Amino acid sequence: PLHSIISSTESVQGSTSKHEFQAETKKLLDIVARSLYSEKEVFIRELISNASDALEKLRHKLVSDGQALPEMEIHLQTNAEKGTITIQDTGIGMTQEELVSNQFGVGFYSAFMVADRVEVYSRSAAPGSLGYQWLSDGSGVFEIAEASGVRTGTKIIIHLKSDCKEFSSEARVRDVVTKYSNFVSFPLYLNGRRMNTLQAIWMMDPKDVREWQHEEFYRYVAQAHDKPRYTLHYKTDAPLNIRSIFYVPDMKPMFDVSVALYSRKVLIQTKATDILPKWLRFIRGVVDSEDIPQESALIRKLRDVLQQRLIKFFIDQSKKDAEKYAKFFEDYGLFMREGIVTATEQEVKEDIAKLLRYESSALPSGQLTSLSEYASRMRAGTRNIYYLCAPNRHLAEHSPYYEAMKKKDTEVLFCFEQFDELTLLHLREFDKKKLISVET
Ligand SMILES: COc1ccc2cn(C(=O)c3cc(C(=O)n4cc5cccc(F)c5c4)ccc3O)cc2c1
Ligand SMILES: COc1ccc2cn(C(=O)c3cc(C(=O)n4cc5cccc(F)c5c4)ccc3O)cc2c1
Repeated sequence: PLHSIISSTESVQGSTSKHEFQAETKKLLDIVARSLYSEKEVFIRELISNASDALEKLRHKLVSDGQALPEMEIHLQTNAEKGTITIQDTGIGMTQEELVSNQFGVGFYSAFMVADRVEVYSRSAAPGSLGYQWLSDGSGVFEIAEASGVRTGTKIIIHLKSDCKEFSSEARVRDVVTKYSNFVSFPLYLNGRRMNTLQAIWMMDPKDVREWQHEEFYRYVAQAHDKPRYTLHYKTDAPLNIRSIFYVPDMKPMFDVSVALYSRKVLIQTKATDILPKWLRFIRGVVDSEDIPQESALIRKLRDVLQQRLIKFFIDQSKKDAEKYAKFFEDYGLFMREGIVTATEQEVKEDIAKLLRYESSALPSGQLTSLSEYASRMRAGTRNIYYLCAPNRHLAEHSPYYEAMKKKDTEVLFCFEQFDELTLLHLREFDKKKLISVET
């Protein structure tokens, strides 16, 4: 059966009171009316986001009391024969003061992007609150009147413009909801039918997400069938709001030609390249930041924060399980080398270089060392990092130049990957120590 709450229960006994929009609001309404910039479908995800916020505010306050929880739901209704789309939620609602004084910005301008007029009913969840009707056609006036039959929460009826009638088709609205609003955290219904929505596990505290939940989400966001070999659930609130999960696949890398971008569980970009550095394009997963608006200073800042955190994560993994990290470096190490070569900043080159692992003349065959570990073994008076590129360890060890160096205890990195020469040429130095090939 169907489950709908939207219907014409409201009535207004008296006359409305007329108010004039304040000057800046009127100016923004003028921009909307004249704007041809028309990613028009966005109003739906903003209204759903505001409904979700209103529901959470109610739920938290009732839980802070001993109070039972009512039905907390978001409903959409389309009406083709009347050219409307309606959203209604059973959240905290608005007082008359807020309807006159006042998120209320974002829901407002995008509604008037698609509306000839907007008809709102709201009733605060506070006990003894009255219901109100708010009306505007986007001119400099709005109307408010006390209304009977308003359900606690907020209902917004958008009377669509003649060129926006597509949003009174159920199938069109269904697709918009699924595209941008699939992870809304309260039950969502369209025309009485429950929408298939998913759990935004990146918002949970990382200690609460189980491996089976990560495996299901990884397979979903990567459209994969393996499991992730690594999982980084990164939550921070400074300098930026970040709720993110990053996976690296169990399978090897073609992946050589990403990460979805959200803002409080609202999709911004399905496949947001530019959010990670190019060399991290093998990462799958999701990044959610409240701080999001396009080659902005903010995106650059988020990218640099995430790069540092992922490098730290991989360093941490090498300490937790060196054998698993060595396999990761074997499988994904060409991305690290690419990043060193293409990086502009020396500090970024050296940060990525902390992930490189090489054999060494000082270690058993097959055992790997990092550049930092090599540096900690350098003997006083010797101030450079020496390496030798060769096809295998036997050929490196029988270099006449290495053999001579053995006499004075100098460690030499043994590098067997064909792109090691270019990587270490471009790195040039590490921790103020020049990288020098022992053969020219
Ligand atoms: C904690 O944050 C809170 C705290 C309390 C909150 C109450 N809220 C609402 O009652 C509400 C507002 C919208 C909305 O987008 N608009 C846009 C309008 C334009 C003109 C006139 C209007 F009445 C409009 C409303 C949609 C659904 C909602 O439930 C949201 C909240 C969010
Ligand atoms: C172990 O410590 C040492 C100590 C000394 C070392 C010298 N080493 C050399 O490889 C070397 C270079 C040259 C030279 O003049 N070259 C090499 C060129 C290659 C390309 C283009 C050019 F123009 C070149 C000019 C001559 C003899 C050499 O043995 C490794 C060393 C290692």
